Amino acid sequence: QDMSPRQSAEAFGVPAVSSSWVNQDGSTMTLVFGAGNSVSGFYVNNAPGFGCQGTPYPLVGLTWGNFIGFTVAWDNATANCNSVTSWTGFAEAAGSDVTIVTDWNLAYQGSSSGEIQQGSDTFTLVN
Amino acid sequence: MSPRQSAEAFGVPAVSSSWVNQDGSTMTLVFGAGNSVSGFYVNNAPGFGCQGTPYPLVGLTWGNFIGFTVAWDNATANCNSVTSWTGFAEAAGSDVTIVTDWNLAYQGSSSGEIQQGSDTFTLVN
Ligand SMILES: O=C(O)CCCC[C@@H]1SC[C@@H]2NC(=O)N[C@@H]21
Ligand SMILES: O=C(O)CCCC[C@@H]1SC[C@@H]2NC(=O)N[C@@H]21
Repeated sequence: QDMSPRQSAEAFGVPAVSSSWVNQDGSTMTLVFGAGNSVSGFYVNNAPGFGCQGTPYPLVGLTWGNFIGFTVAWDNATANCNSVTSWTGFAEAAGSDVTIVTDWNLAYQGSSSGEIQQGSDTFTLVN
Repeated sequence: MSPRQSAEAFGVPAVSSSWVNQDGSTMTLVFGAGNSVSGFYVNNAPGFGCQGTPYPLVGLTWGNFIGFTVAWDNATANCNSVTSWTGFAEAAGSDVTIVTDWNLAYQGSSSGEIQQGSDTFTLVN
């Protein structure tokens, strides 16, 4: 009874195993549903006031039904920001549209030691 | 890039380690290649579903920072929900602590909802 990649994507609300998304600040990501409830893809940060802008970072997560969680560690061949974000949220479908409402936490280096900042991102499915 | 070096940079001198949070929930973390973490999580927190049965976790680390997710589906119980934790490790002598915040996305009273909280994990060994 392992959910197929296509069954996992359809339970999320999208017709295809891969799907591309944009948030309110214009960051983009692509999500790929796999076996074992897996989520893979990449994330492109375009939000102002943050580093590691404009290049893809690996993303990994899990999904069940219309719920999802995924993490991005901010290191790639181009730039490092010494930080990690996780998003968690839920998809809503309407007509031909899909939205993911998420909250996120971002661990980063504090003064003395680590801190966790928070926020919210809403992603829309790029048709 | 090596699993042991990734584990050591997190603060733990083993690729496989076992942790417990303030509410008795447990997890095993396995550091793999390229920042990967994999393992299992057992929820023993009062006031939640899906208690006492292991769920897969996946995530990533950089240095002493970590993020990971658990989908609340397995052969024993399904809670139709997902949690992600994000936070940082701190190492005091032989003890190591992970300070995290989490979000649990679930089917709420009448629509999806996201509940927030904080877990601190200590190394069991
Ligand atoms: O500045 C950093 O430490 C790394 C980049 C973080 C970008 C954050 S992740 C949450 C939020 N949503 C985005 O689309 N970008 C920011
Ligand atoms: O009730 C559910 O929908 C699934 C179980 C949720 C358990 C949550 S996850 C965050 C918090 N920390 C724990 O150890 N357990 C609860």
